[PDB]
Amino acid sequence: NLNLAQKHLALMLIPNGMPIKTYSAIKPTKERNHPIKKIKGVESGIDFIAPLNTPVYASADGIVDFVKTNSNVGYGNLVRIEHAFGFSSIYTHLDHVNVQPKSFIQKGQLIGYSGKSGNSGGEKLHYEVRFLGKILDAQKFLAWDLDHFQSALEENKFIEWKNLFWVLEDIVQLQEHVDKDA
Amino acid sequence: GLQKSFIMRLIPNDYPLESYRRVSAVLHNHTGLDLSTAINTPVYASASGVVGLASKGWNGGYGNLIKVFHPFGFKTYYAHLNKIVVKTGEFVKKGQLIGYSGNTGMSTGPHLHYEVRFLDQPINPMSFTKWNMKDFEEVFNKERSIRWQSLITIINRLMQ
Ligand SMILES: [Zn+2]
Repeated sequence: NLNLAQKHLALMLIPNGMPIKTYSAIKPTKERNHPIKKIKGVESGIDFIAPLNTPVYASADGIVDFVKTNSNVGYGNLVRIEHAFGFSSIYTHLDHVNVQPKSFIQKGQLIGYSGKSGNSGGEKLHYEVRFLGKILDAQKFLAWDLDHFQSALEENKFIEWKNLFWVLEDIVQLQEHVDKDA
Repeated sequence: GLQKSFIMRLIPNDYPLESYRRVSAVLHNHTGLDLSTAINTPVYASASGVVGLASKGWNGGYGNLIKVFHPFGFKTYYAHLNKIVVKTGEFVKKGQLIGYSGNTGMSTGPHLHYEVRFLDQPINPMSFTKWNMKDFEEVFNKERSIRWQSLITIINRLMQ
């Protein structure tokens, strides 16, 4: 069992929650023609079926490392955010992008608006969560929050969660007013 | 205040070998920092993060190479190592033992090669190595190309 400070810090730095608030369905991208590979069955995050120009928000603190605008092929307009501890999030098929490459990002900050750009198959946000470039189960991160803290800990094939929370414990330790007098 | 110590867990600072701290309490590359030291000197992470790459190989003349990925676009490289005691994907603390110095790869004599990068771009390591609790303004003073305004404000809101 973890303390509240560890939990809170984790939920600031690692993608969690809903990056789009209005959607009518959530569907693995595996079930449609993949935006680049153009076939079904590719393990590739999720799609939110959602109206055009719904705001999209950053799912954790970070920095923007890549943006496409004025694109109408493949992923279409996109934002990629690099987070702490090797995680990244990608947001695709956007109608408008609000952020620039190399800008710092806060959790919940507006990064764009959903659209149908690229090989979208209609209006939707495409969303991925990666760890050192490897594709994860995004739904485990969507469902993750302070009251339901187990959800992302289930994605543990590549990720050593105990090790992560030990590192986080070394950070949250510092809120106690101490130490290190020889 | 609480601000200071918190920031120094996440953004690389100080010397990654102990005897260069004890002294500081060392020649530049093009680019990075070479610190001459006997084989098997312990190498410590200058901030917390994830091991982005522990590569046992030639790595273009770097020899054995650790890349640590820190929050907010920062990375540290630790090269010419004799041995590496972390795996790719492992999470490490500020100050944690990650490797032992060596003379592997393209090296004229035993030393640690240390780099600090911001978004895969090299920046002066001496600005971060001489950054410490006493000399706290130093990295903000000497490294103006980083938008410290945006970054510090964001790091503060973590604390809450
Ligand atoms: Zn060198």
